[PDB]
Amino acid sequence: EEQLVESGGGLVKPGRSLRLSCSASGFTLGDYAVTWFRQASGKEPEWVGVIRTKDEGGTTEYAASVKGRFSILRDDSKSIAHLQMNSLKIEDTAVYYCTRNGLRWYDSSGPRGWAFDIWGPGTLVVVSSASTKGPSVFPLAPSSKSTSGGTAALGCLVKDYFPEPVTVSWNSGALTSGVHTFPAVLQSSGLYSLSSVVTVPSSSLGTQTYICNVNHKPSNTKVDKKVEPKSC
Amino acid sequence: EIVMTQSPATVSVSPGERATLSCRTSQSVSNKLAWYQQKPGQAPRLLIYGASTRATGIPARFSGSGSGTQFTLTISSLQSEDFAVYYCQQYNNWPPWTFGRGTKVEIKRTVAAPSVFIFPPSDEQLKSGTASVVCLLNNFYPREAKVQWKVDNALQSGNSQESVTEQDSKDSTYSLSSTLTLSKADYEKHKVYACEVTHQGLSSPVTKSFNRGEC
Repeated sequence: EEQLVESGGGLVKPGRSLRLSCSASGFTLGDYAVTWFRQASGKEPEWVGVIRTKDEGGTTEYAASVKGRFSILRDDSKSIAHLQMNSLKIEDTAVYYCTRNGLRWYDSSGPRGWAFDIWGPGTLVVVSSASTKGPSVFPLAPSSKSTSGGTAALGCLVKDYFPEPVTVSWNSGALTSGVHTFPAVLQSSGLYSLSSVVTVPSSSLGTQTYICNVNHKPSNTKVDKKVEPKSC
Repeated sequence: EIVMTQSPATVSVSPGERATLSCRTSQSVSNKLAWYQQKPGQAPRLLIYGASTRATGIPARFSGSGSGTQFTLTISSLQSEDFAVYYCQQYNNWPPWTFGRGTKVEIKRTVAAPSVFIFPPSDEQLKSGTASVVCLLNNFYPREAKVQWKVDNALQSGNSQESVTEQDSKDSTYSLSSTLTLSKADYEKHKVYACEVTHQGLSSPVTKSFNRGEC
């Protein structure tokens, strides 16, 4: 099964640089143009740049907003490509994608168009002068106050971190049913805060271990907090 | 250049009914038109190419049609998993790397009252000087809801924040999280912490509360 994965996003200061990587598995990346997109603020994907195949000269083109600052490289032997970002600006903050152009057509004049049939999951790049800060993780304890009809709710409060994102899973990923991880909200402190909750049978609170696995890569924070029933 | 215009920006279709999305190109692109689906927290996925050809592993209830400048994505018997933003993209005229602004499909399901849960602050947090009280509205529909924080029956104003999930991929509901935040000192000055929830699915407002030092 063919797939792409971006890596390397994180916090970077204005004027600094950052390298993203795009890794292909299950196909020969060198058969394809690698096109970089970015997406912010709930808008549509936006073209960043492309590098053509070796066959087409292996050359690059860039959006006007990044020309002169970004550069694309590819290593066909390892089915990988990179986006090198120099002189970063706050407006560069976005989720970056790489894509393969599996669909192509040509006439006598050359390429006419592409469609992008594989995308990576994305990697978030945050350009800010604010300093990174790991979250505090507090349990949201289940109690008669969070139980409804034989169902109980419990969770984790991930408070006061910067920048996005944090990931949250339950029991190392074995618990997925009934989980709601909420979008982070930006507090007036400029720090983020989010909650993750899961509903389970009341009858399991006395016997089943529930641990939320919180990961905040920008700050090298990993937390696995066990959530303990309260008795009220 | 070739501009993609997508209409409407938002569409609300009941489950199992038919969704119709419009893409219009500022000039003719023949049938070189692709549709993409982007679900919350995910990359886009290729849906249709050639205006009417479904990608690998795309269910049959998705279909596209049109040529020239008017194109249509149709989703028959809409499923809860179809909640996403949908993008069109022409590739008849170089370059191909432009998308329209997208159409969001939201699922108009039946009314669902929320389940309401309350969480007291943790000892860990309180020792550090702060108390976050969290109120949970789980799996309701429609999205509008009123969350009312009361402390010793005093309606609270200006000290809470909330966020809402995207419409759930399995049952098309929303869940809502409201955090009330106080200093330890203010927290320890009062007894009853309550949230009051009003929603279209509730025949009367629902209250969950606790007394500090009870949990």
